[PDB]
Parts: sequence; structure tokens; C-alpha cells
Amino acid sequence: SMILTQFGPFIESISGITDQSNDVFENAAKAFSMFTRSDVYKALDEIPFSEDAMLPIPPTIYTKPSHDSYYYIDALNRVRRKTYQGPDDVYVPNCSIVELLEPHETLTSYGRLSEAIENRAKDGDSQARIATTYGRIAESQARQIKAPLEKFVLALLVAEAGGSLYDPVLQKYDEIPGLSHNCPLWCFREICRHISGPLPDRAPYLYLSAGVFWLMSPRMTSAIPPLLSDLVNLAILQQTAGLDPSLVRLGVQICLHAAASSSYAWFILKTKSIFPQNTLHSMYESLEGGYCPNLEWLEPRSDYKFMYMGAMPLSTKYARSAPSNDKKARELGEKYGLSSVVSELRRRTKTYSKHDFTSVRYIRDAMACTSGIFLVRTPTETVLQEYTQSPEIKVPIPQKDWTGPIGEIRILKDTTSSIARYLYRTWYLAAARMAAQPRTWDPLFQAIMRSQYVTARGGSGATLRESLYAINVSLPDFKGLPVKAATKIFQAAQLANLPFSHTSVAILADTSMGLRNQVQRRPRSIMPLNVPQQQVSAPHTLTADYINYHMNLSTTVIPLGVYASSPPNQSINIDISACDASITWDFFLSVIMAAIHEGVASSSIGKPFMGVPASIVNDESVVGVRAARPISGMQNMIQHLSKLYKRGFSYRVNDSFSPGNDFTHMTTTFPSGSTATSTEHTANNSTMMETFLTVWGPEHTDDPDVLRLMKSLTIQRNYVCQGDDGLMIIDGNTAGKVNSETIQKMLELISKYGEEFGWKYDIAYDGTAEYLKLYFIFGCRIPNLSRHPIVGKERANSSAEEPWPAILDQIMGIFFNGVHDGLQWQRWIRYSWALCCAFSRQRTMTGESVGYLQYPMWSFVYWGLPLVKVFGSDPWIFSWYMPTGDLGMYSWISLIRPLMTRWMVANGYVTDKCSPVFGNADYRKCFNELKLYQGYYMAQLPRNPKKSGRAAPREVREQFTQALSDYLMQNPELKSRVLRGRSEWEKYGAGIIHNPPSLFDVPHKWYQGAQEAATATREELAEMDETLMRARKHSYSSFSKLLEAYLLVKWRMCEAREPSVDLRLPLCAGIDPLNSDPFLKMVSVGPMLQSTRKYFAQTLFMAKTVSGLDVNAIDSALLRLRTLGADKKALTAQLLMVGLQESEADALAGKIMLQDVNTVQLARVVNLAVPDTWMSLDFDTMFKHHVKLLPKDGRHLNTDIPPRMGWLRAILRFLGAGMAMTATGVAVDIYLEDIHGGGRSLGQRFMTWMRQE
Amino acid sequence: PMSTRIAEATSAIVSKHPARVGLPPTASSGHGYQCHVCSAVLFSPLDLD
Repeated sequence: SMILTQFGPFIESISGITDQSNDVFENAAKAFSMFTRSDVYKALDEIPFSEDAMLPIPPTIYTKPSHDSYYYIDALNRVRRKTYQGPDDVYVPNCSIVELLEPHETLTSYGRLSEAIENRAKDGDSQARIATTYGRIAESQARQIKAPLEKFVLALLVAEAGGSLYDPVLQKYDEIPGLSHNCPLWCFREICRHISGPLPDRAPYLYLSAGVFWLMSPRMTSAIPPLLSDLVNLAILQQTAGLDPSLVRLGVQICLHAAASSSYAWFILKTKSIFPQNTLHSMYESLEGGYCPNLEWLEPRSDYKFMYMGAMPLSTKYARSAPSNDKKARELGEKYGLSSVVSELRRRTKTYSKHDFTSVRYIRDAMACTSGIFLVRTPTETVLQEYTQSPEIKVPIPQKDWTGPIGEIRILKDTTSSIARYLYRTWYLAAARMAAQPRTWDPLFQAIMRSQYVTARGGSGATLRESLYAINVSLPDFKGLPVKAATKIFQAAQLANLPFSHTSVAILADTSMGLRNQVQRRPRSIMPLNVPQQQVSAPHTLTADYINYHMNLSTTVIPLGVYASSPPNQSINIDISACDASITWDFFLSVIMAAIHEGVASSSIGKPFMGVPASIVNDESVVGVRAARPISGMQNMIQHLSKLYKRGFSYRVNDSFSPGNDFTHMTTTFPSGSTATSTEHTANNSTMMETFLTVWGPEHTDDPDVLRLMKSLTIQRNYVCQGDDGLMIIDGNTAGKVNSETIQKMLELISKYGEEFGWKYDIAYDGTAEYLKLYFIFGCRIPNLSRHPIVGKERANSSAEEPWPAILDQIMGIFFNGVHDGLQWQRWIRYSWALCCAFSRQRTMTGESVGYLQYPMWSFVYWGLPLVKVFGSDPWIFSWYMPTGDLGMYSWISLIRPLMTRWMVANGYVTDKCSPVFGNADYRKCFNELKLYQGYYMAQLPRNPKKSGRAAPREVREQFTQALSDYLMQNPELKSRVLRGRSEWEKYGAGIIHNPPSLFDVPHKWYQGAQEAATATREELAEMDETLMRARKHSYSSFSKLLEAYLLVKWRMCEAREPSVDLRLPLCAGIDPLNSDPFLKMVSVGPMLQSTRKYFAQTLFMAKTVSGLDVNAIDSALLRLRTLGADKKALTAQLLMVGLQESEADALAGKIMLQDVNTVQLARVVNLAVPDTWMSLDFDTMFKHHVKLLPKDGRHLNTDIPPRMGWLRAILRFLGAGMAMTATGVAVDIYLEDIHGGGRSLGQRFMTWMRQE
Repeated sequence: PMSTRIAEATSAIVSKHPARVGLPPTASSGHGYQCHVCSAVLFSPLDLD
């Protein structure tokens, strides 16, 4: 009732009861900020509960031993944890945090560590080092949270207390329970009450950018923030997705038993497969009916084009023929004292036998009720756990089967009984016909690939420059430049003039460790490489890209899994545990380098690559004699890669969490971060499955059944793989489902294939399907809600965090994550309003003034927040499928514009100038009184702006830019082409575009992109603050030129479209008549049924469409020059900025004029883009078939388009599509009401907009 | 329970009543009862609206 007193008007401003004004939204933001933590928990203690939320909590969570017996010291002076239950037991325990703290100066009962511990640790006191490791890793574990958790809870309160919500589709209130039924809120405030106790403060910790502070009660445990995070996660996901209370009680029981354990995160990692194993992996024992999709993976087996054949009724022969799930699941439930929850899940999973919305909803609930923490541990523990592994090659290649070496590499005899002959043959032939194509010999392609490894968090530039210092070369330091020391562009810039034989030693330096965290998985560790070894690692990824695009051509999404899980078909989920610890030089890289050395060896005789010259080695390969034969540049690069992959890798290790533990060591794992990582892994998966299916199958079985199976199951028809995961497609025959026992014999044979030469196929045959962690049952997608947690944020470094203008953007990301999964929309959108207004005000500390930084709602409405009830309209009036920009802005404003004008003449703001859009009513007074314009223009202000700003010395930057351009060049023929194009441009194309995209702004653009990690603090932040203030005080005239050009267009809707799919089929989980709006859009519009990498790659007008400079700007500028007159030589000059060869560039610039482009092409002209929400739906259907001109009234002479400049047709389709779809209900077809000016004057206005950039 | 909730959801959205038994359609028994401006009969759920 307290929040009711401060939010009298606001809580029904956003529940569809009273009209949403701006002033109450800012009053709400005032009450949001002017607020504290005791008010949080007295609001929590205010509410009662209704005897289903309550559960007993054991007091054994709290009283805990000390961490003195938990860590120890390595012989090489490294702090290391002592294990207790397995080698996985290495994490943070929930123990003994009270006595490692000094209370804060101006606070009473909170604070931080005492510093003299860290004085002794910098002196080398062992217990002090153990103490500061434990304190800072608990700091890191509590660091993983975006915002104060209390404000998330208060957003729950202010959203939830509005009560029941009417549905305009179902004409009912909802039937979800309210506050008085959740175990997370009651148990959450119970934990906080008992931990704080009778002490005057209440919040057990406070989040802060400078770092978390703890409360000093003696019962405080260290792993209380992830428990509180899981509580607030389930607290949201009940009332925003309609979970039943029972499974939430199950999930919080798991979380409380986790916090009661020895260590929290270890139990979380070992517990993560209870909800899938007992619900998903045991579902549909004996069905009776339902409706499944009917798809067809078409005849081109790489098209990813699907024709949906329609619904299909089920039958009882489609029961679960997958094997049993009793033994291992009940052993897992017994092992961790959790037999009760497993018994309940295996009870209720049996009770469902109909493939409808209810069963798939229950599976969605089971997926959602797992935990969502981020597993945080010490970096030394990672790099001494997973980087200390070697594969189990039980049958290696015998030493008699290799030839005499050629340089460093022996060659396989082809009369070899080992399996690796087939791998040798594949990479041999692939290297041969890779070097046979002249597309590898484009020097522009050379420049692309040299620019390609300028990405992916380049590091170790320090170790590059001191290894380069060790190998005795002069060195430009480039004094007085801001970011550059931590940049890979400096790594490239230092070796822009250097011979290859003078740099071949410098590929032996070590490697930095970049860390990330994951949902329910061990923390991955990306690593870069320095630029010469990324440069010399090229033909490896050349042939890998050759395999993945030509030879096995498997893949680089959703109805892939819909086809795989479809009931007569059967899927097998195949992973590997720890791929990168398996690719070593023992069995793979020797054969890989031999085959890539010899496959090019026919085509390579005297060819040079960029940078590298030729050489010569000898051979024992003609073992009767010995000679020496010359070595080409491909073979030179392979000869240099040979010793690097043969040798092993050195990894520097330095953390911020343990005090000064630096070390390097040898590790034989292929790096996770490289250009050649994922493509090579896919190629190896495909080749091993090919060798399996070719020879190793019928060599090792008996019955005709499994061999008669696998004869018809080749990799070109049934196998897809991307790195970790692989997937079987088992085709259902005329008898329906394939017999299961053959498939189990086959999969234990695949497990044998894994164990016998250094693999471990995690094989999961379950009657369902996963692919890129996307779950599919009977052709129905499961939105996993664990892997998009609201509260958590991965911060593997203790580096201080960016201030307020971007946490709001991650709130927008939380909103879109909630959009892309099937969440209850009445209660998701209102909670999003609550969070959105909760992070509005800021309370700066600028000089001489207490400034308040206030966004209106209208910036968010520009960013795609669906309005509930505006200007006295009906509540819940349109959907969240609005394109987040001027398009969607236009869409919903033009849906309601006459009702707007009636609200305008109410509280009369009248001026006799009859506007074409609002008539007698004005707009300038009211829309500034409502500050529609203020938020609307504040939305386009750039956020978190860091700038160089220091006026660096220009000569040293100029020689830096020249060295960068020298790195950009290997052939001056490129320079000849682009300078010739510059001459052509300065003749013709210059002027009328005001901004040519070129290739020599690209050194300037590389510098500008390199200068965006200075994280400077004061001056540009103050400039952004005063920029917002002078944007706020400035009164505005009218809208954007795009939007004013759009507001002359009207439309007319009638005849809702015929249905696309059958509604009685569960398409996705969480969408139904109960979740009325997005399900009804899915039924009306239809799902996409494409990969969309292929479709949107068809959109990009350049063929290879990569340059390193956002090729969308290239194609958009080309089409702008196309529509704005501009004779052909100017178009060639714009393309000669890229400078292909000028002959085919002249040909492409001749082509672009007369060819009518796709509808999606002309979006980039007007800077339109398809928003992210639409690719679940099939959009191209309703573009090219339903939104149309020449309406059913007929022709109008205002609904006309001139014969030239028919590029408008695409944009009319876009705007009509937006207006047809942003409203709730069926995506009705939409017809053109007139445009008030004629197509000539309208397109002339667009010409006048594109006169500038 | 969720199953009865989805049952009432589907019956609310789809299973509305008039299945249109085949009569000779009469003036004093029509689906459009009174078209509120023109005051007549129109027989059909999309016609009256």
C-alpha cells in the first residue's frame, strides 16, 4: 500500500486504465530515485502470503567453517585450492567473510577489507595472500550483476501491484496469481531478515561501481549474492511468463540446497542436468494424438530452403522408442540428496500424453526453472585445469608408415592401414583444387584476408614488442598516443616494413588470456595471437573455408531443428567434450600439414605469396638417395607453421585476483581465438564422420541391419556440424520410425570411434534435438530461458565499469531477449515499463549544480517500446513488433492520428492553418508541452561517448597512418587502381554525395576505431551532459525529414489474411491463444523457414561482400548515386574506391543501373533496416504479395508513380508492412490511401533529403 | 489447471456458437438483428459489421 501511496496515478498509467501522460512518468522516476534500501525491505515485509509460498529453510546454510583449509601454495609459489570432492571442486565456498573486512568510514555496518592484509600479501605473507584471493574472488562473484538488485525487486513491486490485466483478444482478465504466492519473494525477504537480524540496516550487500560492500553480521556467507540473484530471477520469471508455483518451489529448493552445500557453483555445475533429463529426456512415453509439422529438407542439400507441407496428425506408433532414463537420472537424484525433486518430475512427466500447448508449456516451465548464475573461479585454476589435458590416441599411426621427411614433415605412405590416409586424401585434394582456382590470387582478396585478422580481441602486443626487442631491430614507439599500446593495429604497424626472414623468429612469443563467463558452463578463455603468426596461419584456413563452402559444405537455423525433431525422422545429438584439447600435432596436425604441403605441391612450383619468398630443403623421401628440391611460398608458410604446431604453445598468465602470480607454460591445445578455429573444427568433424561412414562402419559390425542403415546415411545427406555440436538426420522410412536397437548399436560404435584415436563423442539419443543450444520436440521450438538471465552480466575482469548511459541499453537488450521468447505480454510489457522508468533519472554531481538527467518516455518509444493506452485510446492497442525507429514511430502514429486530432482539440490547441496531417489542430505547442520532441530527438544522441580530444602530435600520427597504409599495401597495383578511381571521382562523382566511402579513409577509420578504448573520464562526459541539457532546453519545430516525408502517406486495411499454418499445432513453446498477440501473429504471418544467413547474403550486392568497412555503406552509397543521376563513370569511380580491377568494376557499375533490385535493397538507400524481431516470421511473403498499390477502390491519380525512379515501391511496401503489422491482431492486408502530393513531389522530397549525406 | 485454461482459451478464441444450419433465411430471424443506422436485417456475421 506504500507504493500505492506514491504511485496513485502511475501504476494504472501503464496497466491500461488511465491515459499515459509524461508528467506522471517523471513523478514516478522521482519516487524511484528518492528512495533507499530500508524502504525496499519494508515494502517487502508489507505484503502477506497465502500458504503455498512458504517452505522450511535449514539453518545449516549460515554457520560455516574457515577458508584456511581450502587453499594452499604451489611449489612454484602459486596459490591453489585444495580439492575435496573431485577435480571439479574448485570454486568459492560460502564461508567466513565476516572477519575479512574493515567497516566503512561514513557508513556504520557496511564496508570493505582492511588493507594491511594486502600490505602483508605484497610482502608475501601466505595467509594474507590466501585472504586477499578469497576476498577478491568473492568480490568478483558479487560483481556479476548489472544493477542494484533492489531496483529490480521494486520494479517487480510497482508492476505487480496493478493487479489483473484485461486481454483485448480474449476479453478476460488474466488468472495468474499475485504477490501472495511466490516462494522467491517470501524466501528472499526471509533470508534478508535473518541475515541482517535486529541490526538497523537491512540490505545484506550494496552494489557499487567501486565495488560491493558486505554487511557485518557473524552469520554472513560469501555465496549469498548468487542465491539472491537466482531468487530474483525466478521471482521475475514467474509473473512475467506464467510459471506454475510448484516448479518454482522445486527450483528454489535446488537453489537453497545449493547455497547449503560445500561450495555453491560446483553444485550448480554438477546439478545442471536435472530439469532436462527428467522432463525433456523422458517425455511422451505413450501418446495418443496431436499434430506435428510436415517439412522437407529439399533436393539441394545446402539450400536451407523449406516448403512446409502442413499439419499432420499423430499416432501411437510415434511413442518414445528412445532408451530408458530411469537408472542414471535416479542415481543423479540419489547422489546429491535430491531424490524428492527427481521423483516429482518423473511422476508428472508420465501424466502427459498429448502433443498440445499444455505439454510443451510444461516443458518450457521445466527449462525455465533452472539456475542462471555465472560460474566464476580463479584464472590460474582454469589454465591449470583445462589446459593440462592430452587426448587419448589409443591407435596412433605406426612409425613405419611415414616416409623420410621433407623439411620438418614426414609424408604418409598411401599403403597405410591407418585411418588417417583418408584425412590425408581429403586435405590433399582440397589443397590442390583450392590453389587451382585464381580467386585466391586476387590481390584485393589478399588485402581482405590481411585485414581479416584485425578483429577478435587482439592482444599480446607487449610480448610482441619485447620479443621484437630481443631479436634486435629498431623500433618506432610512437610517443604520445592514447590507446595504441593495447591495440593489434600497433602490432601490424610495427611490422609494416619488415622482411619475412627477419620476422620468422618473432612468431614464437606467448599468448594473452582473455576470459569470459557462461551460463551453467565453465568459464571459456579466448586467446588472441600476434599478427605474424596470424598472418602465417593463412592456407590452413583457406582450405578449411574450402571444405566448409565447397567440399563437405555442411554449414557456417530454427526449422532445421523443426525438421530434425519431426516424429518419423529421428535425430542424434553429438558433441565433443573439450574439442581444443584434442587437436594436437600427434595425430592431426602432422597429417594436416603434410597434406596441405603436398596438395599444393603440384600446382605450386615457383609461386610467391605476399610477404614470403621461396626457399629449399632436402628430403629422405626418396630413401635410397637424398636430394634437395626448391620450396614455394605456400610450402614455405606451411614449413613455418610446422614447427609452431609441432612445438606447442606458450601462454602468459596474469590475473587481477591473486596477488602477483605470473607464469608461462607449455600447452598443446589449439587456440579458441583464431581465424582458423571454428572452420577447421567443422572440417575435422565432417571428415571424421565421412571416414566413419566410408570405411570404419562395415569394418567393425556383424548384422546387415546397422550396415544396411549406414550405407544410406552419408554426410552429404544427413550430417551437419558447427564446432562442438553435430547432428544426425535419420530419415523415416515407409515403416515410419527406424528401429531403435540398431541405432543404439550404432551409437555405442560411435563412442568406440571416439575413444580409439583421441576423441570423446558426447552422444545423446533422446527422441528430441538440440543444435546451437536450441531445443526441439516434435517440430516445436523450446525457448530456453536460463541462457538469457535478466540480472547477471559477465565481468571476468575487475576493471571499473562504464557509467549510467548504457545500463539502460542493456535493459533494452533484456526487453528484446524477453521478446524473442514466448513470454506473457500483458505482464512483460508493463514490467518493462517499470524497469525502463526505474533507470531514467541519474542525480549527477557536476559543479555548482545538482543536475537531474531525465529521459522522457519518447526516446524509448523510438527504441521500440509498445505504448499501452495513449490519448484516450483503447488499452493494449498495438504490439511490440514495431521497427525501432522512424518506421514504427510512423506506423503507430498513423494508426491513431484522427483519434489523436480529437484528443488535440480536447484541451483546445487550435490554429487555423489546415495542416495536411492534423488539420485544424497544431502540433508545436502541445508536442513540446508533452515533450514528444524532446525524447524523440534525445533518442538519436550518441551514448557513452569517449573521445580522443587531446590534440595529439600530428607528425607521429601521420607517420603512423603512413605505416598503416604500408600495411594495407602489398601490391602497388591496388594503389594504381584506387588513385585512378580518385582521379575519376574528383572529376565526376565528387560534390553531390558529400561523403564518398573509400578505401583510404580506412586508415583514418582504423585509427578512429582504435581510439575507442581510452576509457577517459571527465571532460567528454561533461560535454555529453551539457549536450543533453542543451538538447533538453531547446524547443523544436517539426519532426525528422524522413518522418515528415512519410506523414503524407496514408493506407487502408481490410480483409485479414488467410491463415498460414494450422493453429492446432504447437509451433513454439509459450505461444497459444492464452499468449494471444505473438501467437496470433505467428499463425497469421507464418514462420520464416529460412536460415536467413543465405537470404540476407542474397541481399548484399557485392559478390564476396567483405571489405572491413561495413559494405552496407558501399551498396547504399552505390544505390544513392544510382538514383541521383550520376553518369556511369561516377558509378565506376565510387566502385573504384574499392578498385576491383576497373574492368569488372566498370561492368558492375553498368549492371546496377538497369537491373531492378530487390525490395530489401532500397531499404539501405533510405537507411531502413529490418528489425530483429521479424526474422522469426516469414516477411518476404507479406512484402511481395500482400502490401500493394492500386487499392481496391481503384486508381486515384494521387496513388501514381512516375516511370523513372520506381525505387519508391520498395519503401511503400516497407511502410505498409509496418502499419499492417504493428497493431495487434491478424496481419491484415493493407491498401494505399493517397499520398497528398503525388509521387513526383514525394520522391522529390526524398531527393532533397539525399542531397546531403 | 493449465489444461482447462488452454481449453477455455481455445474455446474463447475459436469456438463461438453459430454453425449455420441451412434454413430458408427469414426476415424476422436474421443474424444481423438491426443494422443500427439503416435498421434492417443482414443474416451474416461479417455482413452486419
